[PDB]
Amino acid sequence: SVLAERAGIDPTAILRDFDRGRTSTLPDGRTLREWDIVAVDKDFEIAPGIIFKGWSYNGRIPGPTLWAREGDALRIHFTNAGAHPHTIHFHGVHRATMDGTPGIGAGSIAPGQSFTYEFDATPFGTHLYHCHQSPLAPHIAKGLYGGFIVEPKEGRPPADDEMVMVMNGYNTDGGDDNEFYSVNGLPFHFMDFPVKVKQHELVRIHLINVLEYDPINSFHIHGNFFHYYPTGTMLTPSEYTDTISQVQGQRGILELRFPYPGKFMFHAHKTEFAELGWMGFFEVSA
Amino acid sequence: GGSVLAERAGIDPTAILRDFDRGRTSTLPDGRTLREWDIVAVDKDFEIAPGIIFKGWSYNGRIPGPTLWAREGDALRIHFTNAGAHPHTIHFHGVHRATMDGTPGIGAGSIAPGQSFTYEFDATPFGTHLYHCHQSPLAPHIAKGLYGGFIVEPKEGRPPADDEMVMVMNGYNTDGGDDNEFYSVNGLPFHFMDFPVKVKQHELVRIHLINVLEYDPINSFHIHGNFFHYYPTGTMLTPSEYTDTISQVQGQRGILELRFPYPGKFMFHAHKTEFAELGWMGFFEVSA
Amino acid sequence: SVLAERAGIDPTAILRDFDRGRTSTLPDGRTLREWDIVAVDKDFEIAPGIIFKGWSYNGRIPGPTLWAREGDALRIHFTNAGAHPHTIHFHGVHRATMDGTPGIGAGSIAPGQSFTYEFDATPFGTHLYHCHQSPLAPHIAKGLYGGFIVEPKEGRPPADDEMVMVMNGYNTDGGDDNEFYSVNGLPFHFMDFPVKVKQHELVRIHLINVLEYDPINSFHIHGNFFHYYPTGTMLTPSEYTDTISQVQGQRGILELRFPYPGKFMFHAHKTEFAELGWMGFFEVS
Ligand SMILES: [Ca+2]
Ligand SMILES: [Ca+2]
Ligand SMILES: [Ca+2]
Ligand SMILES: [Cu+2]
Ligand SMILES: [Cu+2]
Ligand SMILES: [Cu+2]
Ligand SMILES: [Cu+2]
Ligand SMILES: [Cu+2]
Ligand SMILES: [Cu+2]
Ligand SMILES: [Cu+2]
Ligand SMILES: [Cu+2]
Ligand SMILES: [Cu+2]
Ligand SMILES: [Cu+2]
Ligand SMILES: [Cu+2]
Ligand SMILES: [Cu+2]
Repeated sequence: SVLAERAGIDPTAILRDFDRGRTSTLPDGRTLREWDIVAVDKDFEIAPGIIFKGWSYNGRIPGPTLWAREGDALRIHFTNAGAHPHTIHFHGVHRATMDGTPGIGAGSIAPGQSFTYEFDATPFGTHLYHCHQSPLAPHIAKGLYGGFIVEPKEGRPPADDEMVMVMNGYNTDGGDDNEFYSVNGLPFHFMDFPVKVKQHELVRIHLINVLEYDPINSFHIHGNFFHYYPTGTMLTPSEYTDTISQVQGQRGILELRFPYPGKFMFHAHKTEFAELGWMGFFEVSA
Repeated sequence: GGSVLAERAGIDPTAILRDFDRGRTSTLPDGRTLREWDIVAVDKDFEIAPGIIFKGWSYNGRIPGPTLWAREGDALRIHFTNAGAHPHTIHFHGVHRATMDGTPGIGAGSIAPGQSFTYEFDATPFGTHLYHCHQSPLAPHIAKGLYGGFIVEPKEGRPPADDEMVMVMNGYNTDGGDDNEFYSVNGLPFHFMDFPVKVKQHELVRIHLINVLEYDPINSFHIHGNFFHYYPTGTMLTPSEYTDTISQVQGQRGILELRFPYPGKFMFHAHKTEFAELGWMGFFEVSA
Repeated sequence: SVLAERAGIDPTAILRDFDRGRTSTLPDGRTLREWDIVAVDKDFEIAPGIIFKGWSYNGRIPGPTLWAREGDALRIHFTNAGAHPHTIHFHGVHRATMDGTPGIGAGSIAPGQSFTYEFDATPFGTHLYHCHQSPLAPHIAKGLYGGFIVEPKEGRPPADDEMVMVMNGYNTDGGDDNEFYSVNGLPFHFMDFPVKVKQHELVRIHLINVLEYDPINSFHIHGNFFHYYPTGTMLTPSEYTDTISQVQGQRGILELRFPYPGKFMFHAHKTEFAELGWMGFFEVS
């Protein structure tokens, strides 16, 4: 409901903003993908008159949605511009020194320091990254997370509209509870700016749960059913449903085709979360 | 004194367990079945625990509401009348047009006290579904009792069960706040302790299990001495799991299938102990 | 973490201790497999200076990890040597009188009394047992639970390192909430004594959630992915992932091969649980 320009976050933009990095060919034939990611302390107006003191990768919450193809060599040049030490811990296969865990290898990246995370894009699937500095709750909850999607080498069946949805919460008044919730950064954004999709088109959603404090989050779409692929790691779906649940760190792919035009609500099927920001609409054009 | 007797409580969970409402049917030009129900939202008091009177909002004067049953592809009409003091809707889990979704602000939206609306859609997809009110504030409109099961039988592929039943897991918020004071399957705390679910040894038992529990983020289901195949949302013909314990957040539901190998009493309850001890526990009684 | 000798629990030993019990051959040719289990009250130092008044099976939390082959005839000879009535309720197929439920058959086993639970090892999978005396919460939460592993009749492809991990909590104080969390008995144990595994070898973990009060637990491993088999009841995996959730009573098998040497953290992806004890390392050689 806070306008994107004022809030500092544009959830509509984030929805389809896949950062494929800058590519080059290695002397082995493989593709190299590179990103720069800077941790920066930044204020965000998440609700009318509510300023959230965030810790963010590249000045946005959620952080960049990284995209790679299975097998690619990856380099993430991380610079910490925050007042606190941070890391980037990737969900994916990598060496212990590349794990973003304090005490192992480079460990905590102090303010003003840099480090290059190197690993291969494996396994294929829908993953994520987040800070792993202790105390671990604030370092994730303050905004340090983003999507990491690895497309299978041979590719997936082609989608007409591919998007990313990161579910989070905002702890504004301290304690161990959330005051607001959102998809892609702003409470109620998609109520005022519905997700625009076309009738019958294959929609593919990478749904990632980063919600802290609360043990489980959920996702429901009105009038519609989707195939769900847990972690996006298998090519056949595990469920066909209208409601799925994810604990923190769980994620997957949903695929559907909207059979009818109009507005269809989507939201957490936990009522408390929906009424505090985690609700929106799809607007399906004929 | 035990669980509150059905006659006194105003809900009969045992009857609900096996009451699949097939509606009234007629044949369309095209060969398809037209299946119709009348559903009325009514404010009603229910004695859920001895001396504890829950002021419910109910469809057709029962909590859970009618368990609607259809066959895949049927044309459906639900003739809704709001006889309550507050605006209400019916939002179905199933495929339907936006104007038929029961969401305030979309199409007809909120149904005012005294007013009526016919929800129309096809019975699709096959599976185990549900319906509930979608009026804001969301929590009390579901938690006060406005929900029921909606079962769509596949046209092809599901072996006949010897005993088919429905179990709706809920909670009762009696004193305000964001917490439940009692829990039930099919309406009354501890009913199936006093009136165990009667099944036959070796017979195929098929349960449609639906979670509507508000406030608490997750519910579960465990059966003593037994294992079941579980079909999430009942939308697939092959089971996802073979287990004795499953979990569901609100809005999740599925089919359990089992055959009880031994006669006797077998407890079933939430494997969340708090819920079990506050009414979500019962027995199966397996006859030889 | 508290050292194992002081604590009265050794999580490293528990990790690989599969109790196959005592076996004999029935006239049928079938295996009869038997265990003795005693409920005893015992104090455990779970955190520096924090003494937990436990109710334990055979003086350990978690209790013995029972192992059997599918189809075995089983007998568990139970004696209650505690101050409160107790039972053993098994997750597995059995007759109603063998269910360890108060009011059914022998029901509650009073202090000093004994009962032999008899059933077959069926179905194959990863299971558990725990007390079923009311009030239910303290009777599980005070320590009366353990693993029950039934191997399929034709077997599983062999693991290089097979282990059991029971996730729990400790309610040490007033309210019905947990103050500490662990895998296999001791908060943070595997931080100080990492799980030693070899690079590329098949690791099979029987992961069991017995956590009371909190509705759900989770498991995540850094830099690694595992195949997950819910309840261990199927020979094909349901998921390939790095994070899995279980409510109380849920359990499953995880299978993985570590492709790189070094230390890889494992812990609940519920942050509060990890920071209060449910955190460890794998040390890959
Ligand atoms: Ca707060
Ligand atoms: Ca209350
Ligand atoms: Ca406590
Ligand atoms: Cu950080
Ligand atoms: Cu809905
Ligand atoms: Cu993580
Ligand atoms: Cu809704
Ligand atoms: Cu209503
Ligand atoms: Cu049980
Ligand atoms: Cu719903
Ligand atoms: Cu039980
Ligand atoms: Cu006990
Ligand atoms: Cu991780
Ligand atoms: Cu149990
Ligand atoms: Cu971690």
